[PDB]
Amino acid sequence: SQKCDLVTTGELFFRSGFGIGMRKDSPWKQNVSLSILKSHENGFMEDLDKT
Amino acid sequence: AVLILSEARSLGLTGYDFFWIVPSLVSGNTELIPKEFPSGLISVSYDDWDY
Amino acid sequence: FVKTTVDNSFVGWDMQNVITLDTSFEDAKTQVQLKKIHSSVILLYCSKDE
Amino acid sequence: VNNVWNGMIGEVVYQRAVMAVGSLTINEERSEVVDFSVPFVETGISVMVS
Amino acid sequence: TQERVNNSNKKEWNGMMGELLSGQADMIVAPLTINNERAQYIEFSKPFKYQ
Repeated sequence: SQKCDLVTTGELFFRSGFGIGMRKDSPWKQNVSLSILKSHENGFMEDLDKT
Repeated sequence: AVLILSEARSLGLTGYDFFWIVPSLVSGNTELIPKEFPSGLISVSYDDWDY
Repeated sequence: FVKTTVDNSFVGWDMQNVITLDTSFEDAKTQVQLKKIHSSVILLYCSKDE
Repeated sequence: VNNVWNGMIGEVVYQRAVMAVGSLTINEERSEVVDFSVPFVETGISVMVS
Repeated sequence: TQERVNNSNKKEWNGMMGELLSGQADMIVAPLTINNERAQYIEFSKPFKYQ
């Protein structure tokens, strides 16, 4: 889109999102993932992506 | 039938997810039961309680 | 050693049950434990008499 | 409603059936009482007009 | 990703995942695809993108 000289053939295959990897024995898990959801519905992530 | 069930108990065919079915010939007199018949032993037999 | 070298291999073996026979020919724990073998490459380890 | 749930989530919370499959959805208040697993379709919200 | 060590049958992790596993970090905030091979011994979080 920025360098307007190429195209994106095809549509999609093997779709899977990104993530924040952490070790199994860590106390931040139950408080991190929830936060992301709470930040995924009040337009914050969409606004940041638009920006 | 008693010998077969006792032998097959050790092999593991009478766990929590197996349903033995047997005709009325092995049901006997419906009064004496040896210490080899597992619970859940559906077996069609002639009526002796209704009428 | 077998456990630690079967979890690092790149072939993907299939660990079935590991059995120990504390009393040989006791016919109270050898028979019941030995009767359940769904494998074909049994790999016993005894001295000579066992 | 009135500090109680009803349907799917309500039956899951009160130890009646440990599963809930169907057209559920991930939320913020929902995930605080249960635990989902690896979303496999992309839902959301959209507008449809004639 | 996961590679094999030289002249041996063992398995080793190189790069980001190997750095994380050896007590050198705690978060992997970066574009990181969710995969079955990775998720074996790392606790992921809810995705913040779809692609």
